[PDB]
Amino acid sequence: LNGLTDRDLCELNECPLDPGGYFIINGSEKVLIAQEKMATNTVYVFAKKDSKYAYTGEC
DNA sequence: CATTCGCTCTGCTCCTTCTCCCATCCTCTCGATGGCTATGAGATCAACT
Repeated sequence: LNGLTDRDLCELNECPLDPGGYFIINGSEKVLIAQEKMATNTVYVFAKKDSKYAYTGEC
């Protein structure tokens, strides 16, 4: 469907307004949800009220 | 004979360990699980006479 015009999409029975951005697995439309993670390669200093370390710096 | 010394016996902290628990009811969709071929010997007793 890449670069097709609205007329070409309609000829393929696709919807011009459909954004894409999903997969088809066994006929089911599957979307991937973005996962938050802590950023890499950055020094963070943290502390906790009830552990054997005063401060910890993690990378 | 008045210590004194040494030895046994509590019992008071401070871990480590480990076990337990985390609102009620209701609806829907979706993925997965989902298990030889065949020829022989040979024991049983259901069942004929």
